[PDB]
Amino acid sequence: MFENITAAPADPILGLADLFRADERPGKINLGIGVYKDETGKTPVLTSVKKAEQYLLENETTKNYLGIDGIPEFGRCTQELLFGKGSALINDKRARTAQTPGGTGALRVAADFLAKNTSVKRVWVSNPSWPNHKSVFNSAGLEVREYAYYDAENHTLDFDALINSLNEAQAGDVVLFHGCCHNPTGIDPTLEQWQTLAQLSVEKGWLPLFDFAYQGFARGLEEDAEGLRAFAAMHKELIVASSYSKNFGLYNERVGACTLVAADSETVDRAFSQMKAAIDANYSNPPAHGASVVATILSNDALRAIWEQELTDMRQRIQRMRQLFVNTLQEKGANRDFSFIIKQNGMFSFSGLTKEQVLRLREEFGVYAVASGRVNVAGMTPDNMAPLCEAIVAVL
Amino acid sequence: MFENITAAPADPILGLADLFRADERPGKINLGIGVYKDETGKTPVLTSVKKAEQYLLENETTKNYLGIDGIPEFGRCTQELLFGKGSALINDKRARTAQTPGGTGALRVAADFLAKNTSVKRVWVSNPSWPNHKSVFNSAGLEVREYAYYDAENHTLDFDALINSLNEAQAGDVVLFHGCCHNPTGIDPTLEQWQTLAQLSVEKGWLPLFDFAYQGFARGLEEDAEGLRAFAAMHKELIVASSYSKNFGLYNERVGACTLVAADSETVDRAFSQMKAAIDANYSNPPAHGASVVATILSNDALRAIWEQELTDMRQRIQRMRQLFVNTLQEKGANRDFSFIIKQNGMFSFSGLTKEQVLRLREEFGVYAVASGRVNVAGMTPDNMAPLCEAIVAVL
Repeated sequence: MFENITAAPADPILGLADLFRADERPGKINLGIGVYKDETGKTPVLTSVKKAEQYLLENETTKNYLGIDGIPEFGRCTQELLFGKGSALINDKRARTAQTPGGTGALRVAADFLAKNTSVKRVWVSNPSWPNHKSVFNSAGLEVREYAYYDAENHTLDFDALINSLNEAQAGDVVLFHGCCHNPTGIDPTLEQWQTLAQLSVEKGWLPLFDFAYQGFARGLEEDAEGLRAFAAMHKELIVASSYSKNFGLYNERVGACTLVAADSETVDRAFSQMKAAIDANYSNPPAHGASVVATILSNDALRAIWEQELTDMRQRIQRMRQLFVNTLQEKGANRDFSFIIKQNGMFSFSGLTKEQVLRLREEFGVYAVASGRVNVAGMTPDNMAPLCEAIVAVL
Repeated sequence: MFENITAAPADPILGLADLFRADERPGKINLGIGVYKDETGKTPVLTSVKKAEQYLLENETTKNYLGIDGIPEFGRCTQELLFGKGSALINDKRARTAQTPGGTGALRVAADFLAKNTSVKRVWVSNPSWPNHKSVFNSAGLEVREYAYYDAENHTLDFDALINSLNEAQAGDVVLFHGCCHNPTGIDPTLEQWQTLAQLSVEKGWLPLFDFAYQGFARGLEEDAEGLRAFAAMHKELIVASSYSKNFGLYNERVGACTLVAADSETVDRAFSQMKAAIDANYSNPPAHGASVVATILSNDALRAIWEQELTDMRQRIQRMRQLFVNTLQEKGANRDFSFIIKQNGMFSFSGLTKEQVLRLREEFGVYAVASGRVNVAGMTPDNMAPLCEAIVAVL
């Protein structure tokens, strides 16, 4: 029935870093770990986090249902975080926002709501893509269509190619644009480059969707939130599926947003009254906690000032691990240009470790990087650099 | 596109109690409010709640991603809450559990996972049904099929009728059984009565699903969790989609479970490895908070002992409002037998207020009960009884 003749074959969190406990090793680190990690390789409760949580405990008098759209401040600031300021999408009210359990959990929200109401059948992808994006897309119809993103060799973005096999298929066809920077590649489009495909998405029907997981990680937070803004006062209709789990260190309590910015007020009202609709049908109403905690910081003149900064270093640290990794090669290695990393936004970079390198790695080297030469510059440590940079130059 | 030729017509939280602020009234209460409310008609942060939350704040060192299945204790106790003890479904390991954002959010989980893997096309319903169950069901295929539940007149359960037009359609057809007691009706099957349809679901293919939102509200918690247990060491395959939001007063932080109890270990493993699968595709991984907080109480010998009891009175209070409502009529009213309530589990009862009674109610009476003669015995107060019981006997 249900019973047998069931497949199994699960999501590869596990392509790496699980049984890292493994065969009782002296192993350095786990690299290609998604989440962020310090010089002790710890995943902490910020401070901001906790200083806001103190608030709640004593201030919260009701764990009563939170609205279907979650909370409205969470939005108003989500909103001015995204693209806004005093800025008119906010004042046009061309923008209407949703409290979603994750950005992951605001990307399917995007699916099943756009399946119906909207004339969507396909989702144009990116390659390499964050592969939980092929999956959550056929979660309610649709199909993903993986265009040309990274062109290998000189480890960068192909615009020659992307602007070719993306360009392709039909007017009511959507894409989901990728923030500042990428997964698995750390690669991005420049505002020159992006601004340039904004007018080309204005001119081909298209109609965007964006995955905004990392603001102020390796570009800035605001200029890194402008590679969206390129589009924002350009389009008419679009959507942002955003997170707080990377920049707030709030992975577990589930928070993101589903901002549909339709062309009016009254439109943005109903294209969304149906966006309103979706929520109910699974998890009617969002969780409060991490959500509460994102609005609260922003609110306290002296709490976000401490968050923004607690964010700054989560970066300084990433940006650090790049320049370091590479010194450790020019300084150590002297082989190939290990170069290209530093100048790629995020914690992710697509190492050029063609596959069974990444394998004659997990042994008598007890080292982990997820198959695609995909590493976490986040779990790349000062104390962890040296050991690593030996086992790279050994594997070549 | 998305833009216009969008419908709107939203979920009627709103069939009542929103604009209750309304036309500047002296109005009593809002009755038919779902959530629970005290003698001050407040929706509180229990104590248990907060005493567990103190724990977390200081004890929690990571807001790092929670597993896709959420936490395992949450399950192990969910598990022994459900049906277990030292009891073998637990030790057969015929049962395998999921941390879900709600029971609402563990009922679609049930849908899209059973759509595929499993040979399901229809969901047999109940009438009156909790109407967020027609909706979240066509959320990924399927169709609901509303059998005979309540037969009106002498305001009870029809077994004559239910055992007739439920019985009907085909072997790979499922139902979702309704806990102890009901929504909107407060009506239940007895263990004699239920035990009697257990062997008749064993004999017709069928294969259950249960909605377990209210344990220990107007039957007991355990005997009220046995009207499941009737089935549990009966079936082979089934599922429970449970909540903590009513019994934990944790509406907002989102918690429930998705317990698939397949016939073995290795089966329960894969019919579920696909149950494992679903989670990812929307909200990969559950929120921690309220989830954390449910396991923690159970754990502390002296914290659940305080929760179980904080639960006891949330009931004493409901059970109170029944006997009272009715005194207030025999004592006040003297008309019809207002009787039937007290002896119906939960906070809900299906008042016999045929529709435009419930309407020549919301005026110069400023009173609210959601259309179907559907009231909250939870928002029925001592100070609120008298006023109410005047406007009933006035409307007849």
